[PDB]
This record gives sequence, C-alpha cells and structure tokens, in this order.
Amino acid sequence: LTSAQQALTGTINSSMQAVQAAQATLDDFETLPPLGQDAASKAWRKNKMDESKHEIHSQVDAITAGTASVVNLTAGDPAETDYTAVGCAVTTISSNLTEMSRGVKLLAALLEDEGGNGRPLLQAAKGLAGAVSELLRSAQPASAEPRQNLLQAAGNVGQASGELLQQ
Ligand SMILES: [Pt+2]
Ligand SMILES: [Pt+2]
Repeated sequence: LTSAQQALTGTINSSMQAVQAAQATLDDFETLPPLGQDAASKAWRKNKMDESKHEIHSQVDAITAGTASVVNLTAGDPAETDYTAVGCAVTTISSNLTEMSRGVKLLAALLEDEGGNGRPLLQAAKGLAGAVSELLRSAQPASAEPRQNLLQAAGNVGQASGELLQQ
C-alpha cells in the first residue's frame, strides 16, 4: 500500500523502460560511415575511439555514483526516505545508461571494424544494463524487501561496471 511512493514507482517504471531499450540496442554496432584506408579515414576512426572511451568512463562513473546515491538515500527505515531524491538519482542512472549505449555501440563498431572484436564490449555493456535493471527492480517502493536484496544489487552494478571498464 503506497503514498507518493507512487511518484517514485512511475519514475522507476519510466527508467526501466529506458533501460530495457538501451539493453536491446546492445545486440549490434552502429553502422559506420564509408571509411576505407584513406589517411583521413584513419584520423576519424582514431579521434572517435578516444572520445568514446572517455565519454563511456564518464557515464559509467555517473552510473556507480547514482547507484551509491540510491543505496544511501534508500536506507534508514522508509517512512523517512526522500522518495523524490531517490527518483532523481535513478533518473541520473538510466539517463546515463542510455548514452553509455550509444557510445559503446560506436566503440565496439570501431574495434570490430579494425580486426578487433566488439562482441565482449557489447556483452559487458549488456551486463551493466541488466544489473542496472535488477537494481531498479529492488528500489521499487512496493518491494517486499528485504534490504539485503537491494544491497546485492547495488553491488552487482559495480561489478558489471568494473568488467565493462576493462573494455
Ligand atoms: Pt520494470
Ligand atoms: Pt581504439
């Protein structure tokens, strides 16, 4: 039975949709533009891989911190929780996950394109995206807890982000 915990349930619902979408986008690379062995082509591939590696670290970082905010904001006996604040933090997580996915598709694309292999990247991105969802599942005001469930979820985010960063 809920209050303006219902306001939170909606945000979680909206962010879960966003996550499941990002999660679907991670089955494949972006189609690259027509490149070849043109020198230019080469600077383009390179410049994009850098920015993409950077942008991704930035977004994962914002992921682990949002997760940490979710855990801290959701602890301490409900009936005191700032539900709107929890809401804003899960918005930070999901919003970032969306952008992380675009980045990783491009980067996996670039690895793959040049003899590398991007599947693991894509896989590990999927990995992070699914742990993100397990977390939003547990942060749902209607959960019959128990607290440990939410903690193990916050800890899986971090573990998947970890593996993700090893590219
Ligand atoms: Pt859901
Ligand atoms: Pt690269």
